[PDB]
Amino acid sequence: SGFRKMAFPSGKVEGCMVQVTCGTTTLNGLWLDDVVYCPRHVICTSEDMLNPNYEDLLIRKSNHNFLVQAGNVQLRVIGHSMQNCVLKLKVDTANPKTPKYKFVRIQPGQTFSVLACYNGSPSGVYQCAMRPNFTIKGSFLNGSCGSVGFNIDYDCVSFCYMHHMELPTGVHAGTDLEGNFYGPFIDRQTAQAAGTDTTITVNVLAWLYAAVINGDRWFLNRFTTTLNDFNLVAMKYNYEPLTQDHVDILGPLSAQTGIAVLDMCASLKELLQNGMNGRTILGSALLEDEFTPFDVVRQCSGVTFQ
Amino acid sequence: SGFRKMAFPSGKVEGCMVQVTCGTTTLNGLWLDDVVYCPRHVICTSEDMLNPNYEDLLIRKSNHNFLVQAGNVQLRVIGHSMQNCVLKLKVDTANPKTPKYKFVRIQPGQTFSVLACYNGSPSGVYQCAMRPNFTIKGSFLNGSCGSVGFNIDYDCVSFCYMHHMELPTGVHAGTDLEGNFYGPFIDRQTAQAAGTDTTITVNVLAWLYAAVINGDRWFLNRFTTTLNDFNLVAMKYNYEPLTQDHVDILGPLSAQTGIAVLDMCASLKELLQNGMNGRTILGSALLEDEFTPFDVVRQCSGVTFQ
Ligand SMILES: *C(=N)[C@H](C[C@@H]1CCNC1=O)NC(=O)[C@@H]1Cc2ccccc2CN1C(=O)[C@@H](NC(=O)C(F)(F)F)C(C)(C)C
Ligand SMILES: *C(=N)[C@H](C[C@@H]1CCNC1=O)NC(=O)[C@@H]1Cc2ccccc2CN1C(=O)[C@@H](NC(=O)C(F)(F)F)C(C)(C)C
Ligand SMILES: [K+]
Ligand SMILES: [K+]
Repeated sequence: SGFRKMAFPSGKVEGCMVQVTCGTTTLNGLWLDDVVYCPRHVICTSEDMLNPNYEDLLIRKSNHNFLVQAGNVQLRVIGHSMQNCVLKLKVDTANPKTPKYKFVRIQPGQTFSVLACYNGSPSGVYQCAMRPNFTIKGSFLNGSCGSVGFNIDYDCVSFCYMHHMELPTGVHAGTDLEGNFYGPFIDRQTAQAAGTDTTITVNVLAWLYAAVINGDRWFLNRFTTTLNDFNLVAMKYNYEPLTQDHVDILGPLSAQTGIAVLDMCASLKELLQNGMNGRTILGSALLEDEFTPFDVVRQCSGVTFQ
Repeated sequence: SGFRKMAFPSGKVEGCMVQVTCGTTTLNGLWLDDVVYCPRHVICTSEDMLNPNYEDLLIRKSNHNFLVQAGNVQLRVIGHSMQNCVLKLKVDTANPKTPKYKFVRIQPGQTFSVLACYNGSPSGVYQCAMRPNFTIKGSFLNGSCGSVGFNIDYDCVSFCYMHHMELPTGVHAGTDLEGNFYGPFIDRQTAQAAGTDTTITVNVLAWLYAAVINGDRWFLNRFTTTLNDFNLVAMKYNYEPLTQDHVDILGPLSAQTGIAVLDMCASLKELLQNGMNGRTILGSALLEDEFTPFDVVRQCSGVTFQ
C-alpha cells in the first residue's frame, strides 16, 4: 500500500553526465557513445544574453575551447557542431556506460524523471510533467542546464528533455535532445512568459483511481455523468477536455477497481464543484495531476526495469 | 527556483540489488562485498506467519536452499547466518560494484531515499522520513521486502533502512542493516499497530524557509514569539517540541533569509491557529514536514555527490 511521487532509478543516466566548460560558463552535458550533447548557450557570455548570435559566437571557438570532464577524466573534443539549440561535441572516447537509449519528444500531460546535476555531478532525482503550457515545474539553480529528463522502459532509457531556461513564475523550459524547445520559448533573455496552464484531467482521474486502490474511497458518489456534461464542468475549472482516448487509456484502472470512468468523472465533478471540505486524498489537500495512468499502474502493480 | 521532493541518485544502490529465493518466497537482498543481506522472513511459509520460530526454520535450510540472483547471474551461497531480523548470505563472489558505504541507524525526523525493488530489479526511487512513531509512509507491495533506504554524503552511501512489514494504516516498518527494527515492531503477523504520530516541527520550519527562498512569503507576519510560548501552541496541534538544538540547526537558513527562527515560529503559530484560507505554500495546501533543514540547503544550494 501507499502512493508516492516516484522517480525512475537514475543509474543508467548518472553514467552519462559530464561537465562542459567554455570560457566562463560551466554546465552539464550528456555523453552517449562518442558525442556529448549540451545547451548551446554554454558559448555565451553575461553581456550577450539579450540576443546571442550563436553562429557568430561559435565560429570563434575551436575544439580545444570546449573543456569536457567525465568525473576526474578529461575527454578530448575532436569535433563540434550546432543542432538547433544544442551543441554536439564529438569526443575521442566512446562512453563505456552508454545504455540502450532513444531520443523522444514527449507530449504535454506526460511525465518523466529529472536527474538534476551541477558540474557534471548528480544532485537528486525527481518526477515532473510536461505541462499543457509546455513548461515543467522543476527545481533548478544556476549551473543546472544540461540536466536531462527521461523515462525507462524495460532496458531502454528514453531521453525527452534537456534543461535550458527559467521563466518568470519560477517554472522551467527546455528542449528535446534534438535541441528543439518545448513550447514557444527560446534561449534568449527576453520578456517571454508561459501561457496560462490547465489541469491534466486524465491524470487527475488516474490518481483518483490510485486513491481507490489504496483504500481512500470517501469521494466516490452514487452518480454517473455523460462525457459531454463532464467536460462542461471541466472547462469552468480550467481542466483539459477528457477525450474518448483518455477514457480508453483509463480502462485498466477502471477494470481493476470496478469503477466506470464516467462514474469516476461524476465524483470528480462533485470534488470540483464542492471542494474537499478539509479532507485529503492520498495525503493531499489538492487534486494531483502529475501521475499518468501508466504511472499509477506501474506503481500499484510493481513494474521493474532491466 | 522551485522546490521538489528530491531523492538521491540511486545508481550506487542499484548495483547492489539482488534477488533471494527460499522455497516459495522471493524478495530482495543487498549485495555488499561477499555478503547478501535480506529479511529473515524469506525462510517463512504462509502458514507459519503468526509466530515463526526462525531458528527452527533456519536449521532446516542449507546454503543451496538459498537461490541468489544478480540480474542474470546466479551467486552461489557458501555460508549463512541470522543477525536479529536479517540473514547474511555469504556468497562466492564479491560484488565489483560495491560502493563506499556505512550502515547507520537514523533518528526519527530524518529523511532518506528508498529504492523500491521487486525480484531484485528496481522499480523507482522516492524520499521518505522516519516518522516520530518509527514508521515510514512508503509505497510497497508484495515482494518489496529487502528494498533499502539510504543517504549519500560525498562518495559514501549510508544505508539506514531495509523493508520488512506493512502496518494497518498502510504505513511501513523495517530494520536497520543490523536487523534491528525501528520502533516496537516485529516480523510476526500479529495485532501490532503504529503509535500516534506527530508532526516534525523543525522540518516544517525548514520548508517554510524553503518557501521564502523561492519567493513565497505571504505567511510571514510582523510578530515574534518566545520558544516556550511557541511550544505551547505546537503541543495543541500535535507538533513535536522545538528544541534549542533545532533552533541552531536552522541557523543557516535563518541567516540566508534574514528571518530569525523565533520570528518564523510566530508565522507558523499563526498558520496553525488560523489555517491557510485557500492559499498554498510551494504548491501545497498542507504544511510539509518531510524536508529536513539539511535537505532544504542541499536543494536550494545545489549540493552534488561523487
Ligand atoms: C542553466 N544553467 C540555467 C538554469 C536557470 C538559472 C536559474 N534557474 C534556472 O533554471 N539557465 C539560464 O540561466 C538561462 C541561460 C540563457 C541562455 C540564453 C539567453 C539567456 C539565458 C538566461 N537564462 C534564464 O534562464 C533566464 N530566463 C529568461 O531569460 C526567460 F525568462 F526565460 F526569458 C533567467 C532565469 C532570467 C537567468
Ligand atoms: C515484503 N515482501 C512484504 C511487504 C508488505 C506486503 C504488502 N505491503 C508491504 O509492504 N512483507 C510482508 O508482507 C510481511 C512479512 C511477514 C514476516 C513475518 C510475519 C508476518 C509477515 C507478513 N507481513 C506484513 O507486512 C503483514 N503486516 C503485519 O503483520 C503487521 F501489521 F505488521 F502486523 C501484512 C501486510 C498483513 C501481510
Ligand atoms: K545568426
Ligand atoms: K526460537
